[PDB]
Amino acid sequence: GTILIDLSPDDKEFQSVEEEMQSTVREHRDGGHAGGIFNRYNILKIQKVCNKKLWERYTHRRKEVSEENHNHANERMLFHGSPFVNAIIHKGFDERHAYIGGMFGAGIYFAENSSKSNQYVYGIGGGTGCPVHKDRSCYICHRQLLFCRVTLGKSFLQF
Amino acid sequence: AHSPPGHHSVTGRPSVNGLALAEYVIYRGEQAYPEYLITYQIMRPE
Ligand SMILES: O=C(CCc1nc2ccccc2c(=O)[nH]1)Nc1ccc(C(=O)Nc2cccc3cccnc23)cc1
Ligand SMILES: [Zn+2]
Repeated sequence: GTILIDLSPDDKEFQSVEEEMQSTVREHRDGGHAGGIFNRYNILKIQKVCNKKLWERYTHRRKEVSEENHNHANERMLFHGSPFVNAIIHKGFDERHAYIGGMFGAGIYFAENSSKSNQYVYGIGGGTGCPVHKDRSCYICHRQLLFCRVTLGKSFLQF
Repeated sequence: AHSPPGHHSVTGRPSVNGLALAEYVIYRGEQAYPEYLITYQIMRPE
């Protein structure tokens, strides 16, 4: 029931997401071991994801969380990278598949910095790298990231 | 795991080799919507 609306690069919607991708890049202090060596991205495509079922599944939950948090949803736009984005955009995020051996438990992890999420496109620490070259620093293969509406509500600070 | 009592998510800020960047975790699928699908390559530096 999902459909992908394509954004033209002259679209200001496109330009803000692109700017957000580029401007949040950071120099990770592992020399680029997990995500690759780079400063900038080549942004090929930005698609808006329309699925009414997942949309309402979301807003409805954001209302539940809002009543619990002094009428604040505490919403955020955050990046997410994992080898399962094509599942996620059709079926929706699913805690039953969560990263079980993460720092903060079996959760669904997001990031402020795009480059931070980029480190998880090909798995934990990148693992092997791209499907075709086994190069975690490949400039040939296309990667995919999600830019998500995430409801944080009252968030607990840990570690 | 789940979210601590009274709470709805987990903000964290781990430090790798000195660099601290913010992780955010949630424990219910319906608490996030994947609004934009972004296709891209990392750019090689000249
Ligand atoms: O969120 C994760 C772990 C990897 C990850 N770690 C980070 C750490 C810090 C900052 C950002 C990130 C990050 O962006 N990613 N994994 C994860 C795995 C699966 C799903 C997910 O929703 N999976 C699925 C959802 C729906 C259907 C699925 C079908 C098959 C497989 N998975 C499905 C969500 C998160
Ligand atoms: Zn490759």
